Amino acid sequence: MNPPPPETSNPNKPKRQTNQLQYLLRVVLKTLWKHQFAWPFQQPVDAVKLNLPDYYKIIKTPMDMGTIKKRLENNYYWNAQECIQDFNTMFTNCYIYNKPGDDIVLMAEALEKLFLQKINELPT
Ligand SMILES: Nc1cc(-n2ccnc2)c2ccc(Br)c(O)c2n1
Repeated sequence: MNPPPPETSNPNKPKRQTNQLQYLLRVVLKTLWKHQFAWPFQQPVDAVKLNLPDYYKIIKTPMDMGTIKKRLENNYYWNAQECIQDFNTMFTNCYIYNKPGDDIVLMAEALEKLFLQKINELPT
């Protein structure tokens, strides 16, 4: 089966709204979300549907833009670096499970370059 998805709320984790975190939701995520290659990354990997039964044997810290989106909307993060780390976990998972040249990797490679472009400059 699929594992439980990552948490999107945690009452005992301190929350914070920063200008940078508002920007990561309004501009960075919500623009990557519209990319033609974004769809595989908008929800946790459904290893059952995709017939990838070894996915969660290999990936032990799953992450996806659907989870990141809910975390941003729920003010789950303390700072932008926490959210950026989640993006990097998602890309890294993709490169770990898959191989250079795979369709999914070409998609992640493209999103990651766009992600890096958008976060090169954050609001102050
Ligand atoms: N082999 C695959 C297939 C994926 N996919 C393809 C279509 N919908 C999901 C996929 C998605 C996100 C991440 Br992150 C991955 O590592 C993935 N790996």
